[PDB]
Amino acid sequence: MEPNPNRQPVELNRTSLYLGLLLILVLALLFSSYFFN
Amino acid sequence: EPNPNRQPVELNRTSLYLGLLLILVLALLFSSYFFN
Amino acid sequence: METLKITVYIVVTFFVLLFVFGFLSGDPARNPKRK
Amino acid sequence: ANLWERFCNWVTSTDNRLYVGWFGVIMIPTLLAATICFVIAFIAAPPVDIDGIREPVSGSLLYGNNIITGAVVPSSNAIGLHFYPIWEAASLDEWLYNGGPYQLIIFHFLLGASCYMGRQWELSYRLGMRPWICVAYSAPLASAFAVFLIYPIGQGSFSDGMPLGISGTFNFMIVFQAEHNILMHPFHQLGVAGVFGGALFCAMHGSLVTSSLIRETTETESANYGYKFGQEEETYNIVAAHGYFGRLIFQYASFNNSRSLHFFLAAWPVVGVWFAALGISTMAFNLNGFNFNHSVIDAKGNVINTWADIINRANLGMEVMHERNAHNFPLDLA
Amino acid sequence: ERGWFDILDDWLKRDRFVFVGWSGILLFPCAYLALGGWLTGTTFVTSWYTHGLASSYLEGCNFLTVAVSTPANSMGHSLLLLWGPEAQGDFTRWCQLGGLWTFIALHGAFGLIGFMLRQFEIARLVGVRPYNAIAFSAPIAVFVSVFLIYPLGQSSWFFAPSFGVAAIFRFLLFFQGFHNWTLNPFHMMGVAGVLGGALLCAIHGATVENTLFQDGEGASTFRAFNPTQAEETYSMVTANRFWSQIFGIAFSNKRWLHFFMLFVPVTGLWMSAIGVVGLALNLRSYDFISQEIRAAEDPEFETFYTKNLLLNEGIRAWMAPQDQPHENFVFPEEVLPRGNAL
Amino acid sequence: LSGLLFLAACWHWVYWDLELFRDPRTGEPALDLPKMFGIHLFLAGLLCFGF
Amino acid sequence: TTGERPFSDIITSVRYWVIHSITIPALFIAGWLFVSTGLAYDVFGTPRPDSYYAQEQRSIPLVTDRFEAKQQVETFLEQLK
Amino acid sequence: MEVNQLGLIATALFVLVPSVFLIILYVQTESQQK
Amino acid sequence: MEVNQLGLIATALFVLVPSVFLIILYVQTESQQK
Amino acid sequence: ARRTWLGDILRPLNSEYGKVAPGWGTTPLMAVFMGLFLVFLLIILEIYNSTLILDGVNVSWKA
Amino acid sequence: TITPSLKGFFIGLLSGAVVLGLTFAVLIAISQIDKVQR
Amino acid sequence: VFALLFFFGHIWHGARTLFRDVFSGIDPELSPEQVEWGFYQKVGDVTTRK
Amino acid sequence: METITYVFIFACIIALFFFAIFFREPPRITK
Amino acid sequence: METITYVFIFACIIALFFFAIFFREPPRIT
Amino acid sequence: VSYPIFTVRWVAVHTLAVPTIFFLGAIAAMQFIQR
Amino acid sequence: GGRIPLWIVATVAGMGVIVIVGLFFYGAYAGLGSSL
Ligand code: CLA
Ligand code: CLA
Ligand code: CLA
Ligand SMILES: CC(C)=CCC/C(C)=C/CC/C(C)=C/CC/C(C)=C/CC/C(C)=C/CC/C(C)=C/CC/C(C)=C/CC/C(C)=C/CC/C(C)=C/CC1=CC(=O)C(C)=C(C)C1=O
Ligand SMILES: CCCCCCCCCCCCCCCC(=O)OC[C@H](COP(=O)(O)OC[C@@H](O)CO)OC(=O)CCCCCCCCCCCCCCC
Ligand SMILES: CC1=C(/C=C/C(C)=C/C=C/C(C)=C/C=C/C=C(C)/C=C/C=C(C)/C=C/C2=C(C)CCCC2(C)C)C(C)(C)CCC1
Ligand SMILES: CCCCCCCCCCCCO[C@@H]1O[C@H](CO)[C@@H](O[C@H]2O[C@H](CO)[C@@H](O)[C@H](O)[C@H]2O)[C@H](O)[C@H]1O
Ligand SMILES: CCCCCCCCCCCCO[C@@H]1O[C@H](CO)[C@@H](O[C@H]2O[C@H](CO)[C@@H](O)[C@H](O)[C@H]2O)[C@H](O)[C@H]1O
Ligand SMILES: CCCCCCCCCCCCO[C@@H]1O[C@H](CO)[C@@H](O[C@H]2O[C@H](CO)[C@@H](O)[C@H](O)[C@H]2O)[C@H](O)[C@H]1O
Ligand SMILES: CCCCCCCS[C@@H]1O[C@H](CO)[C@@H](O)[C@H](O)[C@H]1O
Ligand SMILES: [Cl-]
Ligand SMILES: [Cl-]
Ligand SMILES: [Fe+2]
Ligand SMILES: [Mg+2]
Repeated sequence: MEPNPNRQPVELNRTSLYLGLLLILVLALLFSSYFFN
Repeated sequence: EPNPNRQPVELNRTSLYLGLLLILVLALLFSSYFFN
Repeated sequence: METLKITVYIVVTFFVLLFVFGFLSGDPARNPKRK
Repeated sequence: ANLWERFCNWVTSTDNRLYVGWFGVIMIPTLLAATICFVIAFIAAPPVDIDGIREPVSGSLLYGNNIITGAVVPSSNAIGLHFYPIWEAASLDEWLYNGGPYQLIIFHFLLGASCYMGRQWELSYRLGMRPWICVAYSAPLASAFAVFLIYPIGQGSFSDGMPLGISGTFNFMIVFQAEHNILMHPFHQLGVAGVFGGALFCAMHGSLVTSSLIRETTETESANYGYKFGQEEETYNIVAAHGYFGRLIFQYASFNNSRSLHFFLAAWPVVGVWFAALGISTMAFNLNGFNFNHSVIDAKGNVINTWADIINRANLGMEVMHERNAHNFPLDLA
Repeated sequence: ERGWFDILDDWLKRDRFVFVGWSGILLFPCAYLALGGWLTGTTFVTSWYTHGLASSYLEGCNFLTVAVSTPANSMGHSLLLLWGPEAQGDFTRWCQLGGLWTFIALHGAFGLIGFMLRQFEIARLVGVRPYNAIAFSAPIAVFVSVFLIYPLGQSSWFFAPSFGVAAIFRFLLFFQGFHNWTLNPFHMMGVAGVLGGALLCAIHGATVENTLFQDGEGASTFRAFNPTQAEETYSMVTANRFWSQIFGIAFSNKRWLHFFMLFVPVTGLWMSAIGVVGLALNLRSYDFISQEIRAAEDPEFETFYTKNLLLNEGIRAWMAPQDQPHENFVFPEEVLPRGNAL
Repeated sequence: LSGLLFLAACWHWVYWDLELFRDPRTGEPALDLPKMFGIHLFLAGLLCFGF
Repeated sequence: TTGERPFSDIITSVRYWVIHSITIPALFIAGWLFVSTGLAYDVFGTPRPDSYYAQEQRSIPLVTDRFEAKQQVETFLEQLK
Repeated sequence: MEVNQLGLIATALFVLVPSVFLIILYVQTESQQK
Repeated sequence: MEVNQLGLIATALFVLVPSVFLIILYVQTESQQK
Repeated sequence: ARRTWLGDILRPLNSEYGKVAPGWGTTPLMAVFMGLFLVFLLIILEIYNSTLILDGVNVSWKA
Repeated sequence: TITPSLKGFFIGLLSGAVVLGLTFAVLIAISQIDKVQR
Repeated sequence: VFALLFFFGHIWHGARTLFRDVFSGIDPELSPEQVEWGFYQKVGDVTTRK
Repeated sequence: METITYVFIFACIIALFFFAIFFREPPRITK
Repeated sequence: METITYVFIFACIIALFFFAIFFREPPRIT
Repeated sequence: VSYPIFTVRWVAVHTLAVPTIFFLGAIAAMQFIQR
Repeated sequence: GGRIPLWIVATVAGMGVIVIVGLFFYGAYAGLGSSL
């Protein structure tokens, strides 16, 4: 019941979302040919 | 100047659990037919 | 093909003319300091 | 004012989200044309007789390629350097067989990218900036011109231009090695020094600035929040960074002048890549890498191979196999 | 100070022309020997017994063609120590067996460790964060993957790279013809981090130099800067607007910008290292199976991928007999792959 | 084993504020790592030996 | 500013040149002689232009035996004379 | 068993897409000033 | 083309799982008190 | 904080946070064990490498 | 037995100890002779 | 592969450990005497002021 | 592959039961 | 199915370009 | 004012400078070797 | 403290570098490594 004082909020700003979606999508565009083989 | 028609959206914990139950049980029901 | 060529010739001429007249339209003056 | 005057004012506005400008008036349509033709060809174009020997090569996704194997294929060796616009073809079907899209794309792209470079000068002048960012971009641009225009001109054919595709690019590299011994050319070696050194100094600079950021945040926050867009104060301690790097090597090997440091950062890769571009552009006229094949000979006259001769054997493998149905006579002269 | 340890620490850490440190004890002798071993071998030492090649200025090679070459394939992965079972303390024989190769590779590996310990030691004394040492893990991952792991996965050190300009060129071409290494997505990520790093190096240097504040009267602008000045030397606000309008996006955070400049080339080198660990096992991206099944059944199907494997097959057949002398290959003319005429 | 470890994880997550984890002098969370090393090293030695 | 005498002091001083106008040339000449005497070949085991192949020998003296490679090279070398 | 080769992707996306929609909504409700 | 039948699902999840991770984190950041 | 039976039993094992021996304490004996361990690793490496070849130690599948 | 490679092993080991020993002898000696002023 | 990647994790965490005090950045009042050559006789030691 | 899929879905459902019961939003009298 | 996948990823990336340019976090001075 | 001659720097310089000149003499001699 | 001007030391030194590298280029065309 007592609150844990170690808890912290987490953030991902908009630029970071865009940078991360770019990483993921480009990695997928690169690796997908190998996955289809 | 901001759009005054904006509103916050909510999904409480019980609704998350209800929803995930709906989705997983529908997937458990339909998956057989998808694989056929 | 003849129509296409004439079309593209017209399009290109149109844009080249914008570039040339554009740069003729007092370009040195279009800056933030001395005009 | 009149329509023309307002138009000019709009074209040259410093206020547009994307700067237009007079270079942009040419750049926008040419880049759009090259992009659209490229995307459609890369997805859907039929096979292209790159080497003019009625042996069509499939470049597109729908005709059995993936992202790595796909390409827009260069125009036919039968065409050579002849200008092959759509209206020179009897049909779109002929245009497609002969690799028309390649010419359309590369001519629009080269014109558009040259305008991109002009536009960089243009905006810098509108903003009261110094003007030479466009000179830094001349290095990649020169390199694109070398592989898509100068090399084909030297060799007499756009069929020897770099293909617009990932595997095509490697094909161009390997054939270029067989034909010019590029690795043994000092301008390509300077290009390697330019790009490996650019990577190196990029990492070095990133790490030295990052290492001396002034404490402005707590351990929970990203240190990036310690900098605010547009603040007047420098965000790291250059005297600290110089203090570190001068000791890593020796004092006079390190910059304490940020202007000299940033000039070096610009210059090293830009100059190396200009030599890369000039390497391709002069091997275009067959002034090729050093040839030390059989350079070391013993007292009798036996050839004593060196690593150069082992290179030669790999080059021979590339040479004898490449375009395996296209040569009828014993020398590959272009 | 205190005791001898602390007096040693004092002296090791004196502020001098060339800083020493505790790391210096490892770094200096290892770097010196790796470099001197290279200059020694390239100037004086043959590779006749190991490769059938001349490799030194003494034999007539030039700066491009000299190398310290790998040991013979029959040496396996011997440490090939001067005092080991192969050379048995004979310096001349050790040279002729390729002992300078493992000498340079191993002192070089310890030297790089010492160099990175140097970056940590100096950072700690000056009170900076150790990101330079961290960035240097990318050079270490490359050196270790290519010069140690790669040959350790293969039959012997013979297949490691030899230390020389032309010798390294040969290593590239071998990797193309045998591993189709250009097809490998870890190499492609390496290439992206190298060229993208060189791109960021150039574009960031040019942007700073072209958004400078007028801080002097000189038309040569380098004097108009002071290391101690509080103020940014160039306008982040103007640089941001310029690129936002030219390219569509721009940096706005200088701290992010500089961390990204560490990130890109460091990450690219680490990715290339992983692909090379796979090549140690011949675990290549050599083929696309769907391409081969189609091309085997359809003799009119051709892509740039099928064209490049034909080049690889030429490279293997034409280069192997001289490049792999221990195999005693004899390939009669009639079996060599060749297209028409050439 | 997986199932039991998952349940223990739940208990430890909920009942995180154990006095065992508090430095008796300061009341601050504290783990005495040197002694934990000997305890774990001793156990690892025992297991290795018995294996 | 770490203490040592500045390099540009040292290399423009008469005394530096008195010492080095002898040490530099002496080292250079010793390197020359290390080659011109032939000594370099024997220290490092590098073939002379007449010692890569015997007169009629077909193939290269490749080392093929890890633990008796030293002996192999020794036998390979008498098979020249 | 010779099942439809798209049954796996169909089931996975059937599960994943709506579940992720609900997770997005739930977590951004929790993070609202309470 | 005779591709690997698991290519599709591998590619789909490779994109979806971390993209959705990021979206979840972005949205709950935006919903935190202005 | 919450006391439990087991936590009370284990309490002494987690009560010396920060406790040190004076000065260099056992550092020199540590160094000796590190040196001997370096030498041990060198030995096992040279045996696997065939750089160190020992009577009755045939490093191969076949004895 | 002491095989010829075990003897080489001891020689390598001895050589290393000597390079390290002399290195540390010299450095300690020089640090003692040339102290920083506090 | 994982062994090589764990080398990075080692370097990273070893760094975080020895450099905890500057994790958010370096001292904003860092003395320019501490990074300049010859002020101190021993790099980074105030007590050896020359 | 089908068996894995069905067992996976089932397993997720049981996991949900556990969270829905032990990590429910606790009922509280507004008091 | 593969062509569809490759073109789908590509289309997502072009969409991403659009949001990253025109719906970026706007840079604000200070 | 009054400088030491032999320093760590001095040693660093000669570990490199000394073999460099010796090597350069060796390589110059090599240019007159004929097969 | 100087006596020989730095610009002379540089010029002589630079010329010495040119000579030795010139010699090395000469040697690419004569004797060993010359292909002849
Ligand atoms: C810090 C400096 C340093 C380091 C890390 C190395 C590291 C190495 N050297 Mg290099 N070397 C150095 C300085 C160094 N060297 C210097 C200054 C010289 C000029 C003398 C050389 C000249 C040299 C040569 C000529 C060779 C090497 C070789 C080697 C390798 C094998 C070394 C070995 O097995 O030692 C084993 C010894 C130790 C690890 C010392 C251990 C100390 C322990 C803790 C105590 C030992 C006490 C012992 C019980 C008492 C004596 C033994 C008794 C039983 C008889 C290794 C890469 C070899 C190589 O590169 O082959 C390819 C090789 O042939 N070195
Ligand atoms: C667009 C062209 C291109 C680009 C940009 C790259 C880029 C890269 N290549 Mg690829 N390559 C290409 C085309 C390209 N390649 C093609 C067409 C092929 C044919 C298949 C290859 C074949 C190839 C191979 C075979 C290898 C690469 C590797 C690499 C990486 C080398 C990283 C590095 O700096 O190592 C340089 C070395 C280090 C960073 C180690 C540390 C060096 C220390 C710090 C040096 C210290 C020196 C000292 C101070 C003084 C020296 C003395 C002096 C006299 C010299 C890098 C990702 C390598 C890689 O993947 O490694 C994992 C590799 O092995 N490439
Ligand atoms: C690039 C290599 C590298 C670098 C820069 C670092 C850097 C660091 N190490 Mg790590 N470490 C490494 C590799 C490295 N390590 C390796 C390969 C191991 C073995 C698994 C370790 C094991 C280790 C531990 C257990 C610890 C560190 C710690 C540290 C930190 C303090 C410095 C230190 O302890 O140095 C260590 C010194 C060295 C890496 C140099 C060793 C030189 C050896 C003795 C030379 C041997 C010569 C050899 C015998 C010759 C024969 C060769 C043979 C092939 C024939 C720092 C972050 C400590 C830490 O994080 O504190 C918070 C810590 O506790 N290191
Ligand atoms: C066992 C025994 C004997 C032990 C004894 C050990 C002992 C005590 C020895 C002492 C004696 C001793 C010292 C002997 C010496 C031995 C010896 C000679 C060893 C050889 C060492 C060796 C091979 C060294 C390699 C040479 C080397 C490191 C060359 C570096 C070359 C190079 C490119 C330098 C960079 C110069 C340059 C123009 C840099 C700018 C580029 C750059 C980093 C930009 C980024 C950047 C820079 C800044 O500047 C600042 C500011 C910021 C912001 C920034 O972004
Ligand atoms: C001309 C001024 C503008 C340039 C400043 C911008 C920096 C550009 C970077 C230039 C590239 C580097 C060349 C520096 C050259 C330079 O720009 O400045 C020249 C500089 C000034 O000479 P001074 O007579 O003022 O020397 C003062 C000191 O000797 C007093 O301690 O002298 C040197 O440092 C070069 C001698 C190197 C001696 C080699 C010693 C061997 C050490 C080997 C180990 C090193 C450690 C590495 C491994 C850890
Ligand atoms: C190995 C060994 C060892 C060691 C040794 C050593 C340590 C050595 C060193 C050595 C050295 C240390 C050498 C050096 C050399 C140098 C040289 C040979 C140089 C050259 C240079 C040049 C030629 C230049 C060029 C150029 C450039 C670079 C740029 C500018 C222009 C020019 C072109 C001028 C011992 C005994 C321990 C043991 C066993 C083995
Ligand atoms: C199939 C792929 C699945 C991947 C799924 C990824 C799961 C991601 C879980 C992220 C959880 C974030 O967790 C969420 O953190 C926030 C802050 O960030 C907490 O929010 C807390 O702090 C914020 C910010 O000060 C307060 O406004 C709020 O009142 C408080 O409760 C939420 O109580 C918690 O639920
Ligand atoms: C593959 C499947 C992918 C499915 C993707 C589904 C996407 C669904 C997006 C949900 C968007 C929620 O949109 C989010 O609404 C919250 C409120 O709820 C807004 O938040 C707003 O209200 C909250 C609460 O009053 C304030 O604390 C906050 O400062 C304010 O901006 C966010 O600014 C907005 O980003
Ligand atoms: C195919 C290439 C075509 C070849 C054309 C040959 C050009 C040589 C003759 C030049 C005559 C044009 O003359 C030029 O025209 C433009 C457009 O009207 C003028 O008009 C412009 O004036 C001001 C100058 O600050 C601008 O801000 C304004 O937008 C514009 O109206 C220029 O001030 C005038 O100097
Ligand atoms: C090679 C260095 C590693 C060994 C470090 C162990 C230090 S050992 C330590 O040394 C002190 C002097 O510094 C002595 O006063 C003290 O009595 C002794 O126990
Ligand atoms: Cl081809
Ligand atoms: Cl022909
Ligand atoms: Fe910068
Ligand atoms: Mg010659």
